[PDB]
Amino acid sequence: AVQKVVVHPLVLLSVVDHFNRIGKVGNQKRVVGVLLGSWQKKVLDVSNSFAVPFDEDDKDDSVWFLDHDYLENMYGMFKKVNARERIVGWYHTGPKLHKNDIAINELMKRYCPNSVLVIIDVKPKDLGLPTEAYISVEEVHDDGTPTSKTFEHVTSEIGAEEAEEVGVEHLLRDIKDTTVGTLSQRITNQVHGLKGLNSKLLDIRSYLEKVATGKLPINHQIIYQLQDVFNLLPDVSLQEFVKAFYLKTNDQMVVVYLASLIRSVVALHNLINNKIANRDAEKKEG
Amino acid sequence: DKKFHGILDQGEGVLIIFDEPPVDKTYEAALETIQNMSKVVDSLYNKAKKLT
Amino acid sequence: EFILEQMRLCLAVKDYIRTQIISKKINTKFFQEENTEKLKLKYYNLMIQLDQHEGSYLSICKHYRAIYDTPCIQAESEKWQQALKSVVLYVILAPFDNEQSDLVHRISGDKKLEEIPKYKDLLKLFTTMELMRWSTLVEDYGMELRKGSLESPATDVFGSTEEGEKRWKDLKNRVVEHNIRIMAKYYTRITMKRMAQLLDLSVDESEAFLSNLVVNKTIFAKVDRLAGIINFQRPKDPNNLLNDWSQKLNSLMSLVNKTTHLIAKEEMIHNLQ
Amino acid sequence: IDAFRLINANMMVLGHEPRQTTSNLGHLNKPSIQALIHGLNRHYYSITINYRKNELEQKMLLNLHKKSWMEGLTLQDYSEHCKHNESVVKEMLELAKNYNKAVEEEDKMTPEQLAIKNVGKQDPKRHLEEHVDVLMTSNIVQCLAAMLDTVVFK
Amino acid sequence: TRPANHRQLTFEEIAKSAKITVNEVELLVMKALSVGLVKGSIDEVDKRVHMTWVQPRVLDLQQIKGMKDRLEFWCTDVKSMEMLVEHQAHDILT
Repeated sequence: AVQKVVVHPLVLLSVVDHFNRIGKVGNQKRVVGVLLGSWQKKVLDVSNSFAVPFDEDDKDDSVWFLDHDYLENMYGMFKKVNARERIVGWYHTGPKLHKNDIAINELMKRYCPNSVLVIIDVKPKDLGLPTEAYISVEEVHDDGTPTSKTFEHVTSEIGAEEAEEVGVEHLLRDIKDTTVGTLSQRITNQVHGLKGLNSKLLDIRSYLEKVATGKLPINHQIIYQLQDVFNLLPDVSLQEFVKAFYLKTNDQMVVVYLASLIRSVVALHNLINNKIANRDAEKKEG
Repeated sequence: DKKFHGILDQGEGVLIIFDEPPVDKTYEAALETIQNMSKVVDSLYNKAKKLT
Repeated sequence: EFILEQMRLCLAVKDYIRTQIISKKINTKFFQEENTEKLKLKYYNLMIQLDQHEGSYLSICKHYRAIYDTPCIQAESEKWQQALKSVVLYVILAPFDNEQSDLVHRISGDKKLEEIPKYKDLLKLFTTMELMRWSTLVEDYGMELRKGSLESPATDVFGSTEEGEKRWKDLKNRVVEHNIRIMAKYYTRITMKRMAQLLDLSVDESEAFLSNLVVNKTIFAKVDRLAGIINFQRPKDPNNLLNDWSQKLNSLMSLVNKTTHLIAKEEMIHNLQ
Repeated sequence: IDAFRLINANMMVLGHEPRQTTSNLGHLNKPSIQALIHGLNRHYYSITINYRKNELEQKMLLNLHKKSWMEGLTLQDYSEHCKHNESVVKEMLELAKNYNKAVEEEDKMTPEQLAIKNVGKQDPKRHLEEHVDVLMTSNIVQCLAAMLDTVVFK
Repeated sequence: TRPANHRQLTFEEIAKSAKITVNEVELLVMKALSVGLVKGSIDEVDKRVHMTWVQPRVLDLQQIKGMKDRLEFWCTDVKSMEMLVEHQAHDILT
């Protein structure tokens, strides 16, 4: 039902400053808050948020609290200052998918029908995007029971806005890998994307940690997809995969030869334009 | 007369019929650029060779 | 009511060229059936004679469903049994179309059409896999179009021998044709004897069948008449090899994208706390 | 973000010059003429600012703004890459005929006249080296990205 | 069972392992394509079929060793080809 989400740097910092102002608790606190925004054309948007006060003790870790007075009054104020802005879901600070986030969403599903969660990062390091959003889905199957409200990660990206790009790009002033020739492709995906495939390669290796030592569920629903991977290994370099490849490379390097052919003539014409600027200046000035 | 193309065998009358335009648009359009640029370099004598 | 009369007089002269005009006066004049249970139906009973004759086996679609529409007929069930006969003898007769391929789902999903046990199987024939030629078909259904209380539009099949000839033929496309469809779907390359054995007729008649459809270019095929090695859907494809290869790349990276976030929660429902 | 604050009109009536500059930090930015039309220095005063940055936010905006996911590991419309490559070269021919047109008025009237004069009609030079770069970066990226997958994928 | 080397079988082999005659195996495999457990193509004259996609099945703790081994050198393929990119493409962007 939900295609993808749109996340802003304003809400992205707006989790972090609240994490700092609760940062004196030290021991353990997840930053749960109410996620605000819209969605149009089945495209989820997130523009604003705040953070509900929340405490949780480790023993009997099913005792959570949301001050709904703090929900209703501050959301009433935000509706009042912006009737266009509304609720869109919730979020938590999300290191590693805490357990109460199976029924936080059930606790506040009466506000948003697709009451979405967002997992963020407070210790920023990866080789990808540390922004996450699941969705609540329940599907009774033939290998479990009824209540099967598991979470499914809808794809996510950081969306931009003409309002925020000006101030954000002012807030960099530091380093910016522009001048897109070939280098931007070569580095954002030919260097970086292969290491993107490194981690997705490594994740099923981390699952493969169940041969005789790991947890109890063996296969059932993990091996049809991997069976479709090794089924979906591509064609080897023998049949006709060579011939059309040499065909179209044999067509592409023609155009490359044309452009490289003309470029030197351009610089040659400019050198003529410089020697006319030399020879009729040395005698004229002296 | 090239309205139809194929072959005609003489021993028993076989017509192998085949058709594909392989590539026509590319190499000639990249080709006549070259003979433009050759004329350009010929013009570069008359601002370069005689001049300096 | 007056202006719908004289089209029977034009059909007494067999004037299609006027009958469609004066009926084209009244095809927009609908929404008077709500007090006439039969007079709207009398408009339709002259619309067969415009359409049953020449080739209009798809113009009788909305005719036959339109005379299924009328809520008086439902309480004269045996005269309505031949409305169940009418609602099947033209969806099939109609040549292949997307309108046919969802029209089978329009007539399908009916609780009361399957009261005829034959014709649920008759619609089951054209949706599914290969159809029993014709001679093994007429052994199973050529006689049920004579016996029973439903027999009267099947006598509109049988009795008038030229309409008979058109429907023995008005099936001749369909099945002789159906096989050709899934032959083109599944058969990369076949000989000019196995297909003709699957058609139970001559190789010459088989070539006449494979001629008028590829000059219709509704089935693309490149036949042979020295080794008989005929085939289906054979271009050279300098593009779609590596193109569909790249499609397998995209589906591959999406596929490894699928399992990756699925594993982590499965670790979290065993090794969280 | 020129933030201000009032200065005393009482002290303006006194004619006493306020704010007692003890540091070379105030008169660094130069005021706008529109603020000089307004109050500016008769009713208030200017304030210099800066921006409080850390490490923690700078990385988590830098790595989180425009990251292409797996895009360069695609093939970019494998029928139409070469077709678009034709679709530039075809008019690049006649633009090269303009490059066989514009050279031939050199050794002529004072090329600043060739600067004032080319303001109505396009030059083949800049327009040409545009398309050379476009075809270049269009082709080389699809060329290499076509070839990593042959090794990485079997 | 058949590897991705070929995974192409013949009607003689179908008539051997299913002991059903030559003029029924085509109806059998067209029925299999109509159900859609398998996805492939049918050649008649060479009596072979290019079966491509199979219905996925289940397996024990032994086949994950083979999928482990096929994962294993597929890791260092990505390592090996990516090291050319890091080494050769180093001077473009530090």
